[PDB]
Amino acid sequence: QVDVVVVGAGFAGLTAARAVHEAGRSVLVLEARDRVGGRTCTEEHHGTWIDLGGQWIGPGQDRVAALAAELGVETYPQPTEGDDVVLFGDGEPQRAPDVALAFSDEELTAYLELAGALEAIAEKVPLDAPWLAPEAAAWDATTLREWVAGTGVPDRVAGLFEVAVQAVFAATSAQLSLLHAAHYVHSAGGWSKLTDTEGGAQQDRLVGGVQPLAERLAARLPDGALRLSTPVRGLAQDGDGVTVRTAGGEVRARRAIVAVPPTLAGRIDHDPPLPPQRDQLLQHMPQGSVVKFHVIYDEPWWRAEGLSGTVLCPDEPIGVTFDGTPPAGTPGIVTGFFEGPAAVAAGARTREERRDVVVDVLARTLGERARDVRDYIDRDWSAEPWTRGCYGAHLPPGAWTVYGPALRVPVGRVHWAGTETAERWTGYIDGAIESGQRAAAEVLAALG
Amino acid sequence: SEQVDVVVVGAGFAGLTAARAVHEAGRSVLVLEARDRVGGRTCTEEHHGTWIDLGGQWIGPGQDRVAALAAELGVETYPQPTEGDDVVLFGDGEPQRAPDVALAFSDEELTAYLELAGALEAIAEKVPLDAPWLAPEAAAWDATTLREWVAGTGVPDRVAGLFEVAVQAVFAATSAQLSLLHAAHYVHSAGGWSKLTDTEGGAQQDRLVGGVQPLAERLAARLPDGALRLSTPVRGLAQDGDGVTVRTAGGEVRARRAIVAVPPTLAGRIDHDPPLPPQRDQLLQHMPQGSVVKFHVIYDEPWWRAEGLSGTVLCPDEPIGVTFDGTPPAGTPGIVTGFFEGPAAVAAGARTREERRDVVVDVLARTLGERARDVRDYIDRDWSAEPWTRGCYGAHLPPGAWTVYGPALRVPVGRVHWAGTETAERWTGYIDGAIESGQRAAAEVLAALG
Ligand SMILES: *Cc1cc2c(cc1C)nc1c(=O)[nH]c(=O)nc-1n2C[C@H](O)[C@H](O)[C@H](O)COP(=O)(O)OP(=O)(O)OC[C@H]1O[C@@H](n2cnc3c(N)ncnc32)[C@H](O)[C@@H]1O
Ligand SMILES: *Cc1cc2c(cc1C)nc1c(=O)[nH]c(=O)nc-1n2C[C@H](O)[C@H](O)[C@H](O)COP(=O)(O)OP(=O)(O)OC[C@H]1O[C@@H](n2cnc3c(N)ncnc32)[C@H](O)[C@@H]1O
Ligand SMILES: [Mg+2]
Ligand SMILES: [Mg+2]
Ligand SMILES: [Mg+2]
Repeated sequence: QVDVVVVGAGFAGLTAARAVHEAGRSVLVLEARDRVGGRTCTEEHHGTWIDLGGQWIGPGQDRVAALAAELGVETYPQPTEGDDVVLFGDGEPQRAPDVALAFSDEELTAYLELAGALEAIAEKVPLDAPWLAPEAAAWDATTLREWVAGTGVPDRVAGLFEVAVQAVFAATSAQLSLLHAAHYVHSAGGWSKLTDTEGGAQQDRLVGGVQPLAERLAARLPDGALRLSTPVRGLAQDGDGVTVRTAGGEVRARRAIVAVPPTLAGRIDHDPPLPPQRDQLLQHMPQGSVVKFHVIYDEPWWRAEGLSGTVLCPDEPIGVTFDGTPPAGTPGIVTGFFEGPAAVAAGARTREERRDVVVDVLARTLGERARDVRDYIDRDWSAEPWTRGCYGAHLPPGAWTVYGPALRVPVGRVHWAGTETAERWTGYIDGAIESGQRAAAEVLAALG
Repeated sequence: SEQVDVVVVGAGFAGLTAARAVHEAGRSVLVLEARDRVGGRTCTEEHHGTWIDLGGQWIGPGQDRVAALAAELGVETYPQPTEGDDVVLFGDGEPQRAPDVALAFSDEELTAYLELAGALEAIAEKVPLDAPWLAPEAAAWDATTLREWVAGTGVPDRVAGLFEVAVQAVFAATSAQLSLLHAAHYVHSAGGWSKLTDTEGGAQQDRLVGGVQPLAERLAARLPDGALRLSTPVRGLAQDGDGVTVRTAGGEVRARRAIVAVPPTLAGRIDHDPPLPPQRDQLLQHMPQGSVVKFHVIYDEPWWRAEGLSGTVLCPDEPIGVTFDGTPPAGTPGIVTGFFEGPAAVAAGARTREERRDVVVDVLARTLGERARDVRDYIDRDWSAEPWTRGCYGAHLPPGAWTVYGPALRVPVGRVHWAGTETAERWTGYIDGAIESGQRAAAEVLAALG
């Protein structure tokens, strides 16, 4: 009987396991995949790292910053310089030193007042208990889209905001409760923290990619602690401990930490069954929809034309793009996303069809050289059986107030981690690390 | 390990309807059922010398499949009691008695209610029953909650309040949780707002003598010996070019095709190899089941009848929104049937049976009167706590789900086909729709074998 079994070797499960180990307790980590990292995933292509999952860290994300400094992983900055390209409907593409400058003064004022009003709501939502916001009932009964419509902003401001909503949540403003969106904004420290490159969540990348950071963290566990390719099928508990059922047999432990996405946590055969509020909470925490891609060129040819590699095209299937080129300055990479409904349409299509859509948008925005592609690499996170959607879960109207209170509460000897249980930077790597520290501290107090 | 033409997962009305159709067409069939019984979301226990329907209980006009099955298998109906005054208790003031609930409203309020139901029916008729995502305004209707749509109409507070009671009693969810497209499809599927909410002439018109689980048991008895396997949950469903391998705790069954006939949330928990396509997996994440605790309060006699009361109370501002006289034809024991719905169901499910009893008796004491404290017994079921349902009455879809994920609802995944009330075109969410879905999935499987 080990002291603690951890289900999942993402940043949450690995953080919890390392904290249990460092306190002197025995720990086993059971991971479904043949690798650690979960929603972070890095492959070597064209002599560099391709981050197919989470890739960016930014100011305010102190837990991931500290971990990367501890384990010796250096950062490099997201490129910021050169003209962004903005494309509206059937128009001609517009080059601007920033996205902002493609909108009128009145439009920019309406956008900043809309963001400001969402921040003023956010600041009233308690990070540990969104259901205890003074206006929780009203805010939980309203979609973000209904709230945006009630502000009277112009069409183009609503469309620009919607690009930002889809880029952050991997879901439309109609899918999200206003209470969910407000908690998320509060959790990150503001709308600028979510949407900015410099000063925001997209500021910095990790040299070598993110999955090798998770690997360095797993290398702090003793040999024998990690079991890969070992999906957890069942989790039983009684007065004396827990029993974990796998295809290849059973593990006995005193306590468990389940650190997987909510929809996957619900699919485990729990004995006794989870209490009904927690089962229905997981039914009400759907994962987002995102296809992430990297278009590979021999060189970042856009930079010589004075372009950043960032395109903003509210009427196209892809959202914002980014220059994904490593510090070596080759190969050239354009990074971007299909989000929400576009991700679901694109996921039903082949890699080749997705390639063709992306290359066509870039050809009409960055220029005709976009057609001279070396390679196109993508990942539909909704098709990953051990994730079933990126970036993370969202909550539709009525879920946070009625089912939300069951989010973190241990069920007997079973404790919960994962980015979706974080108070700060929920949905991000930094939040996953928070959640593992919290679950470890709970289990260590319970064993003692 | 055993080999058969068709394996059916689940012995609700959908799985049993399918299994019987496959059997009668001359194919070999196994039915694997997780529980030690058939019936699923229909469940009947014997208490106080009568039947207690803990699950589905009513059938009404326009439900032709369940009416035909009951007649075929010799199950008689009895009418839901209609007579006596209903009691309406609004957020303010004393309880009002009226020969019908509508008489509790002002003329302005009744007009507003009927115009709101009529405007919803007009939208509902434009929603194709086979493909709600092909409605001409699907994108707009799928982006709006039913609550937002109601707010836009400008009806008075008491009208929104009563409409909310009906919404929660029909969907086991609040108007905020539901897309307008979902609600509208459901209304079209039933044949209108009256069909959903009426007793006489609607879905609550009739009961089955003996209760509903005996009907499911008579349907299971139409299968050959050895076809039904109770207490056999399905854990895994592996498929290849030639068949499907069904994994249970103790073994495996090999079939040519499978019909999975379980609630959407439980279908998604089965270990599929290859994994389900992403649109389908994400649709199941967007099909949460409702939240209801159903109760029967037992009295020696239906005492409210001697006071000229129907035993129906309507309370927009109480944890119990609606009740019915549940008394069997013999006239004893007296029964008051009712529901905790939505947020009230989740709050009540966290408390004990005795605590839920004391909430119900408090509402009934203030509406039916003092004799409501003279309880012989109290029987209830939290359908959210049932591991093989995880919420009644059925799934609903939040905003954005029908147009983006919805097209994957019925489409087979190789040799795995889908049944259940949630896949029905007509009377979706009812026993009638469970039966439709079983006939459809059997016809599909029989056409694809040859
Ligand atoms: C997918 C993605 C995520 C992402 C993003 C872009 C995409 C396409 N961009 C990000 C970014 O640039 N910066 C950032 O900070 N975050 C970004 N995100 C989100 C981020 O990747 C996630 O928040 C974070 O990685 C989540 O970590 P957590 O540890 O909470 O969850 P996980 O990585 O999903 O790990 C769960 C592990 O459990 C395994 N699994 C699942 N089920 C089982 C069972 N039954 N048995 C055993 N193991 C199981 C998974 O395989 C996984 O390893
Ligand atoms: C619960 C409920 C339902 C209900 C209602 C009141 C309540 C509290 N009132 C209704 C009414 O008065 N009239 C009516 O027509 N319907 C009413 N409803 C809804 C109705 O009960 C359902 O629509 C209908 O019964 C649904 O039937 P279906 O056949 O589609 O589904 P099921 O009954 O849930 O059966 C599924 C079976 O599958 C088994 N199961 C689940 N998972 C597994 C696995 N993994 N392996 C094997 N078997 C599985 C279940 O145990 C169940 O038997
Ligand atoms: Mg810039
Ligand atoms: Mg009447
Ligand atoms: Mg019609």
